[PDB]
Amino acid sequence: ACLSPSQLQKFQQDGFLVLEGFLSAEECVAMQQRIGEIVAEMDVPLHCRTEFSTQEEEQLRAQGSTDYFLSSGDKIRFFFEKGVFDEKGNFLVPPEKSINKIGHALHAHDPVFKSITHSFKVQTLARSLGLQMPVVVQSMYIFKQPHFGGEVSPHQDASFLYTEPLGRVLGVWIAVEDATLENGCLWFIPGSHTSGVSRRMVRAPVGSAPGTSFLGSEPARDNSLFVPTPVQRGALVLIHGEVVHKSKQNLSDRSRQAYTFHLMEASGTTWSPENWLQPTAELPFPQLYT
Ligand SMILES: O=C(O)CCC(=O)C(=O)O
Ligand SMILES: [Fe+2]
Repeated sequence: ACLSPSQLQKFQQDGFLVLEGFLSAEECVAMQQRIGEIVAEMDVPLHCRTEFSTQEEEQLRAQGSTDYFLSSGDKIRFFFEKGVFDEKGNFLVPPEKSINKIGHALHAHDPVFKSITHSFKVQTLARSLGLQMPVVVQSMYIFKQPHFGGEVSPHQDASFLYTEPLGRVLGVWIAVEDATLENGCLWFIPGSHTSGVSRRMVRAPVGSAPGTSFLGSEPARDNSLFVPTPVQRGALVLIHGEVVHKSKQNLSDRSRQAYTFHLMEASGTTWSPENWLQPTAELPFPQLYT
């Protein structure tokens, strides 16, 4: 729950912190079980139903997909592995075995994830971090399917969840299953969170033309600078908004399920209107503290 002065210091130094056994095995089973039900009732998205042949379509598919993503801030939607489709856009395996991640409002529209997000343990940790008015800006469930579970390239979360000033966005990453060097565990570059961000993702403003694009670019960095952070089920990994982290493709037989959510210190902070994710009247970023 609450961090000791020591762990608190380590976080400031590294930009991330590993807290083994944060959650119990039963809490992990609860998430695993519920996500299983959510996948079972899933409907393949409109843009993923129709296959394509010409760009006239392949393009319209990528557009519907973009719109699907852009308006998922307050929904529970499915995003699939990019390489699980043939060339005409057909699934190579069942869609329910092709899901890369689910988001982005599990924390608000699902009782199990919501309850876990606002638990006693999470609120105290947040308090021990001195968070004033923390709100939940987004949440995701990441599968890391066996054998092709997509890699997540090097990045900083503030690149997508930009604010003013920086240092106001924090990520909570929870291992539902064991994360190892074999199944796509996280890797961090310790101390890489003190020089701001090099890139930012932005969405088209008022004026239709719905879409995303980047400003700046990820500076290639020394791969040897990454340190792996394999953890056992139930571990929580705190992720500073500017720390550089990544995860390799899952080449093992087991998946590497994880539940994540990001908090923003609303106190004296301004959420960039250019972030793809904007709060809706229905779901303005909810408070963490209960
Ligand atoms: O689970 C992963 O491999 C990446 C998740 C991540 O980058 C995040 O929650 O910030
Ligand atoms: Fe991240």
